[PDB]
Amino acid sequence: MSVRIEHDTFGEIEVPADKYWGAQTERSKRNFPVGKERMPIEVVYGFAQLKRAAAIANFDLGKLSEAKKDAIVYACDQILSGELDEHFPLVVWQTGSGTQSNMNVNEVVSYVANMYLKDHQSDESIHPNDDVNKSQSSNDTFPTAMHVALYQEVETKLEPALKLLRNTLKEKEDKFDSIIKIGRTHLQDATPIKLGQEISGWRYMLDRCETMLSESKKHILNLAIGGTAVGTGINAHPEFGDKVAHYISENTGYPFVSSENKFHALTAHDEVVQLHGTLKALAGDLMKIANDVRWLASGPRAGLAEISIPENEPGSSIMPGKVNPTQCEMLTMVAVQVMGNDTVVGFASSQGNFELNVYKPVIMHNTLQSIYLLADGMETFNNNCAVGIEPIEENIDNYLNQSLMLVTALNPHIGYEKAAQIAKKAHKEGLTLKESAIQTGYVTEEQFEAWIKPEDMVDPH
Amino acid sequence: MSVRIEHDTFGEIEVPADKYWGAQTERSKRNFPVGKERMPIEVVYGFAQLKRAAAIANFDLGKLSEAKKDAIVYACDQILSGELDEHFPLVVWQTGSGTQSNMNVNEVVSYVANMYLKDHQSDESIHPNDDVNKSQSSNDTFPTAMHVALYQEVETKLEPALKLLRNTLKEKEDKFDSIIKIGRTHLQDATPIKLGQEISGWRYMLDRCETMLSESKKHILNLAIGGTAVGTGINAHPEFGDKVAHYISENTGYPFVSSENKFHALTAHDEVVQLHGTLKALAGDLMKIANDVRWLASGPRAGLAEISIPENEPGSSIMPGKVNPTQCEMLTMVAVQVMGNDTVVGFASSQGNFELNVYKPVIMHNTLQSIYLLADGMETFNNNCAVGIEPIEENIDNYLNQSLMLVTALNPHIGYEKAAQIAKKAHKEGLTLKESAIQTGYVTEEQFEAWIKPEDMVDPH
Amino acid sequence: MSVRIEHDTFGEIEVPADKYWGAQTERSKRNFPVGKERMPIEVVYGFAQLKRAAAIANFDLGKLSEAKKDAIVYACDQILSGELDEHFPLVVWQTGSGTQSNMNVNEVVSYVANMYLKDHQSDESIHPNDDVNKSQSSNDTFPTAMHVALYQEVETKLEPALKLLRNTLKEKEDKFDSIIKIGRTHLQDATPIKLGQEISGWRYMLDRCETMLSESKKHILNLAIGGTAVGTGINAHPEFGDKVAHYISENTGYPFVSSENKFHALTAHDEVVQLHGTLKALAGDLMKIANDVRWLASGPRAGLAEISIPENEPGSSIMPGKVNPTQCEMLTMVAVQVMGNDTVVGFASSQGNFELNVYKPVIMHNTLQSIYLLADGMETFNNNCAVGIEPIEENIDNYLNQSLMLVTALNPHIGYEKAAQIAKKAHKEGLTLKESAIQTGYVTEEQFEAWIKPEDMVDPH
Amino acid sequence: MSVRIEHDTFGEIEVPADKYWGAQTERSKRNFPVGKERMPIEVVYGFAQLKRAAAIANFDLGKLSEAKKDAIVYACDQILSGELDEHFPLVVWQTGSGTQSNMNVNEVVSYVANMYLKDHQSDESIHPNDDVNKSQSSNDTFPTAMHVALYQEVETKLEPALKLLRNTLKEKEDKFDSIIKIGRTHLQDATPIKLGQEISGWRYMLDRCETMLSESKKHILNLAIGGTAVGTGINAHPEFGDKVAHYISENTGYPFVSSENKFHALTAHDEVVQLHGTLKALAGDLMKIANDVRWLASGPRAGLAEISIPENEPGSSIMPGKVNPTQCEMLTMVAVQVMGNDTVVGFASSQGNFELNVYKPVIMHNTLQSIYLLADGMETFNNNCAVGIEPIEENIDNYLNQSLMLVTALNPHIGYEKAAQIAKKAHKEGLTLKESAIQTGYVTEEQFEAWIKPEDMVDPH
Ligand SMILES: O=C(O)/C=C\C(=O)O
Ligand SMILES: O=C(O)/C=C\C(=O)O
Ligand SMILES: O=C(O)/C=C\C(=O)O
Ligand SMILES: O=C(O)/C=C\C(=O)O
Ligand SMILES: [Cl-]
Ligand SMILES: [Cl-]
Ligand SMILES: [Cl-]
Ligand SMILES: [Cl-]
Repeated sequence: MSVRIEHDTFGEIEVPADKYWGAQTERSKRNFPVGKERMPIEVVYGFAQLKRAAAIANFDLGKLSEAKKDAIVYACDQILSGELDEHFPLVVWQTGSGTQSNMNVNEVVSYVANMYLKDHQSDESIHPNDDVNKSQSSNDTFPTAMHVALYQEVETKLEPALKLLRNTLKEKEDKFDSIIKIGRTHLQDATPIKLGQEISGWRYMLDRCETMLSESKKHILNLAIGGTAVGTGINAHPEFGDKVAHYISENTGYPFVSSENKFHALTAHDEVVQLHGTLKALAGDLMKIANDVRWLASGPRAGLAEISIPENEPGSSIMPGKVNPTQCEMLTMVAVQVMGNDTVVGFASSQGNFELNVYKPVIMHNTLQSIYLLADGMETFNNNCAVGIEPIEENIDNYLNQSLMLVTALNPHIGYEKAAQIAKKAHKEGLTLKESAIQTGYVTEEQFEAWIKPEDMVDPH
Repeated sequence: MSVRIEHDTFGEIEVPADKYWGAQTERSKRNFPVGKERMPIEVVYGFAQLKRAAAIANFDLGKLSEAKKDAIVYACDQILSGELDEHFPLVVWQTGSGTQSNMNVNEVVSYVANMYLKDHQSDESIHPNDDVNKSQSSNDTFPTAMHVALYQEVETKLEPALKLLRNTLKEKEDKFDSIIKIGRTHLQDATPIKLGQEISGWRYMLDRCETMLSESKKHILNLAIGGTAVGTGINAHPEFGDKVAHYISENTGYPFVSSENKFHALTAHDEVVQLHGTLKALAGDLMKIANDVRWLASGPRAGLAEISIPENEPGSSIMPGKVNPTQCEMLTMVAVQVMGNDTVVGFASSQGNFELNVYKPVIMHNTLQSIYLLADGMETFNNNCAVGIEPIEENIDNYLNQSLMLVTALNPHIGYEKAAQIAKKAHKEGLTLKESAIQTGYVTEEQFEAWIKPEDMVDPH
Repeated sequence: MSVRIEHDTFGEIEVPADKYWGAQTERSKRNFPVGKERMPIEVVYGFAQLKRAAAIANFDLGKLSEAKKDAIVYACDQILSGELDEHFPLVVWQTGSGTQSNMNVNEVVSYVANMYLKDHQSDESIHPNDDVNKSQSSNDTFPTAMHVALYQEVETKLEPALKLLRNTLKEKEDKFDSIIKIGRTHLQDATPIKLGQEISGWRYMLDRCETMLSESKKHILNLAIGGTAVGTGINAHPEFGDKVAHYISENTGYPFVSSENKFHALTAHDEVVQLHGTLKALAGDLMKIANDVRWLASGPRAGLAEISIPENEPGSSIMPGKVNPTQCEMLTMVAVQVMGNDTVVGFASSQGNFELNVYKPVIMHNTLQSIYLLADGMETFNNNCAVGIEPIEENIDNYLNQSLMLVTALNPHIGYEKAAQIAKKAHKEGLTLKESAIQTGYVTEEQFEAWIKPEDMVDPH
Repeated sequence: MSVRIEHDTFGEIEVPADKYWGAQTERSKRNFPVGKERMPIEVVYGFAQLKRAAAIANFDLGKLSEAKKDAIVYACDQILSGELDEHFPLVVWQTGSGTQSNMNVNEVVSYVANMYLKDHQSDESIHPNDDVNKSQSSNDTFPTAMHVALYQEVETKLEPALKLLRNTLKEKEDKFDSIIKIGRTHLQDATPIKLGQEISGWRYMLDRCETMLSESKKHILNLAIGGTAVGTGINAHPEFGDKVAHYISENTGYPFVSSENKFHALTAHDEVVQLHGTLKALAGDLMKIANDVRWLASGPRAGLAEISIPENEPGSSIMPGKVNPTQCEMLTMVAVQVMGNDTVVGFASSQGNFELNVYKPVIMHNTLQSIYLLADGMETFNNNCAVGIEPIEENIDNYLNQSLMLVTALNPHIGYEKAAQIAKKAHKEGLTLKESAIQTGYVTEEQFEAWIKPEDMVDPH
């Protein structure tokens, strides 16, 4: 229960003895006791990449000592290895520049760095602002950390999950290509379609979002670092920003660059708005896919029952055949969350004033959440549902054999009028087209098997 | 690191030894590893009120023994006293009916209740479904918990915070009523207005939201309990729902009732959409208020600087006068979050099918978050900013004395043309209206003091 | 091609000879050539009610002669009778205060009024600003016209349409109360439900929205008239605003009042945000209802086919049975429009500054459109679909007789385990519950038709 | 007042004698009397491009006579030359596939084409379905017309207007580069910034949206034509779709292609969702630009007054200096409209079922409107405001001279402590930091004029 006494302009303040933040973080924590949404640790890691790269760049410019640079890099690598997650207690609902989380990283980095210097018997000392935040400002760091973290989240979470689900749907598309079912438009019976063709629509949806995500994610590589307070770059070396972007690229493997216009970099979030547009496009596609799956799996006796899906929750021995599509429900709830998150991001990006947009935490919070919700949603839906999508061939065959929508294939052989009578007769008398077409005398058994081939009704000719 | 082995139809599964949930919660936890948003503990407490009331109602109907009832009630009160929050690990992104969190409560309640029975040397045993979920269904419990939790959140968090901020603005309105400033419309100079009158606009915004919140929160008192699986009430006593609503009311002090139409109660969330409409109304109002405050406090030399706000973060000795309106920024970020949350809720309420809307967790998540973000946001903005709003009379007086918009008060005395000359001359020559009116010879110095009384320009006459 | 030459302080400008607006409307029209959305004529009528009432009120205050008042009233009644719709050409995308449409009404009224005075051989002349806009401002008139027009739109369009559709669903609910179908939750087969009971959920949705609409529409009765430029009421008689509200009430039969806080009245649109919350709630309900109808009508052979709906478009004689639910598609398209309109309104209401919110035209445009889209949508969906909803009892009877979800009723008679065997057997062997129950020897043919009463399975007992 | 009697399956129906549509359009018009939003004529022109190309392609395949092809092509070019706009009376709120507008084009084209054949003494006759709609379906035509119309609207309206406003802002950026003002962050005074630098942020926002619009508009070039009813291409030649896209490209000059996946092409609108994501990004950017402009223009005496904007509406001679930023208000209202439109589009794209998304009209309506509102908004704001943005140098110079934020440039010379004393003294005693620096004895006036150079404070060094 012990504490450490820190100091600032307002006086003495207790910090928990086992926590590495300083007086700024503790007063900021107390001054914004709002909500339940901690500032995402992913942006903290983005700050650590930035502070790591800044230490090296400042060293290169002869502005930071070797020992200090080594100690800051070490402390930054402590954060990035996930050893210090509990030393970042600030909420999303802080100041709109994200300054307090910037100084939270400055203080923790400095605390761990000074421990390094002492263990190595150094006379030097790290200070949060003069050293860890050197050449930086409260205003160009959080947008840099945000873009670093958002791009990494796309690369490490969203891309592999999109590819996982897409490859499964592609495989189902190829395996079920020979299965002919009855299409539905307006929810009404339509002409035949291969089950694999229907699945191919879901699959190409994911290909389209992948193409579009590659376009929009590229603009997130543009970093604000180097604009300092108002975008002019005052109090920074003319090479500092490019150097930092270079070292973040080195450490992450992603081709970050310093923005061509730092005034845009502080005042705009149109690049994140565009990215979130891709996320909403994917969300809507995933909702449509998930709805098709659960409708196709509906039943067992009063629904469509064209496919089965895996049962992951225990059912009832007295209710055999009931499988709730619970993975579809998760994915569609994720989908509507992304759509609401899209509202926030689009609004917040419009609300900038002069030299800075101060809505950056809420933008980071919503965009990141949309990324990992789509990522985890697709991965889980893939593993726990999509890989287990199987046709129920008996029900699909019955739909094909019982359908009246095949009758148009009789038109080249007996004419529009004779086919119409057959379709009307089958409708009124509850017959199949085969039963009707033979009882009218217009088509024989051999002719009907020769003239009506559903495998010739799912392609242009 | 010890574990307890539980079992279901899928086999044996390890539960952490110090955790009170059963095989269903543990399998559900593993099957939905999605996102970072745990199902809100507030809705767990709503479930605890429900399970508590249902134990008493079932006891009244002769369906539950006294010992089982007392043990379930005790277990529910353990949950409601905050002793068991760690035993509810499931995320928002689960089944769309919230079944899994229902069974999480059934298991934890059953676990604690059986401990009670054994500590009292009872031969009876509690079972999660047969006892804790007796007369209930997977489908009518979560909407009941949701409405219980949302209404309580309005009563305990949103209402007191709204009244706190509103009372403060009312006090500033009365204190600054005698302070005459220059209105602005289109951001252009306009006729005088009392500073208290401008604040009265903010205050009445909060009064209006309170009136509208009293109307919309009343519909959240309608509970689904008693409709069971599809709304028909099968497998429940005809009095069960009404008895449960009665006991929840007894235990909470809020006048809950069983819904007049259980089919609506399972399939619709229009009552929550209306409530969230009020929350969005408040959010937009608070954003406007917060923008007025930070614009009035802008400066110290290149802004409007009509007011001072308290400084909570440490400033700079080399930058005196700079106070960032950081509480305004927090409150506007909360405001735009609520607007996005409103998008989710409105969408999700439209997506029901047949006998059940299965978007309930995400609706609960967003609406609850909107309630406590507005509550915490208003409370903190009140304490850390609003109570410290003070006028800067020198700056306000200069705006009034330098304004050309007072010239219209000369019209009844010297005429429109005579006043127009004075206003045009003052604009061209950089004079005050007083200086211009004397150098034209149209008004004396004594007449100008008698004819231009700003305190007569802020009321109808 | 004839023109009339008007003039202002910019010079001479041609007005079409057959058009009654003046130089300012002509200049405003040329300065905002934006989009395709004319400022809605309904808000012009709101202005006409306002100018009419203002003329009488000013006459009562001894500020306007009787002949001028009579001529202005006449001109306003010309507008309200729909004789002058072509004299209002300005778009929504004008100034944010609606000033240009205010002066459009001032000029047309003045033009028609001077024709009246000349036709009655009067020597006086009406002026748009000095007479038609007397005691008013650019800023308090448009919000007044907006609230007048929106409330009337609720009364004359939305309320009759909501009652028409609600009464139809109520009638279907009563007629189809004896029809027992199979419920669906998560799209999976569930226990029985009366068709009327399922419809009763749609019906009660509309009752709920009617209750909530009566609450939110009441706040639209609060008018801004009397606040003038900034809310202080300067240049208006202290009784003017209340008198105007009184006479608008007299002429419309709606109980309008002058707002308690004119500063709120100019700067806030939270009352309209709340109203739009009701509209979005109704829109989401209508989407759910419309989706239920088209899914229930899906088929003829590969869907659910529980109901028929009227066919309004000619189909093909070669495709008998295909009826596209085109009215459902119209209603859901209207529904999503209302949800996007809700976004605009909530955003725009947050964006006010100081003494005036200047987003009033776009708020009017979106809110009015939502009202008449829901009104026309409900009316047409009622007339062209809802009234023709009919059950297909053969398909409904088959669902009920083929369902395994009735097996629960066997439990009190033979036990859980025997009933489970019957349900398992019926599932494996493709049997009905009756066929399975008699082949196991557990239930008699007479016992089955005595123990399984679906009419006893749709109520609590 | 004369009528022509047409007929269909339901009987005889009157079409106005001067209108060229047939019985199906007249019946569809009566059956959807919903709203006030006519189906945009732009999508009618997209249909005309499609019917033109389809006539040629069908002729190339030997499915259509030369004379029929020439007559259909002629009728289509009559539509595209704007001669027939009044013959398309159907509203947006029709069926969700757009079938009725498809048939509206089929009937008008057929009517005009038969007039051509009879004028050329031809015995052949055009039929709306068998000829004008040959090889097409109700379902793949409207998405083709939508993409054709949307892409053209981007090319002909949005792109030229974006470039106009951007080129203007670039010109102001270059002219005002030598003007040094005071930056604002959080609305608080900050370090200096060139006026041109601040404008460069606006300009680069438009560059960014141009880059992102080039990426997203490309996906709108993928057309559904060839998928026919369900995407399988049945009842169409395997080359038909590609031929149509080729001839639309020939006639428009835009590189349209037939979609790689027709099933996606009918069921998805993620390509339009992404495009509308760009439009919302631009809208948000334009709102920020417009707000900076009206805040910078605020005044004349109680605002910021750093710039002047042109006055387009006549003002009052008794209120000189009053210029309402009315073009800024227009542009921000357009901006929030685009944001609400984005909600509709994102929702509607998620709501497809199986082989067809039937939300296509509402998607077309909102996306087109967003395009032309931004286009007309940018063009008009450019012509009527942006081109006339001029600095008010005396006010900008006074901000720079009066600012305390320049003091940091004294640190390299006198140190942090002595500079802090100067800034503190200047703040307390209402001095310029020049007056304070000389009164402390720390800096000579020759030193101050040499050490403090704002032109060196707006770049890295
Ligand atoms: O962002 C901050 O808190 C520090 C300085 C400023 O940008 O005003
Ligand atoms: O959800 C459940 O666990 C059980 C039944 C149902 O709601 O279908
Ligand atoms: O809007 C007007 O026409 C006049 C004054 C103002 O409201 O700024
Ligand atoms: O819209 C039609 O032409 C009818 C059916 C379909 O093609 O889906
Ligand atoms: Cl009071
Ligand atoms: Cl009732
Ligand atoms: Cl009051
Ligand atoms: Cl250039």
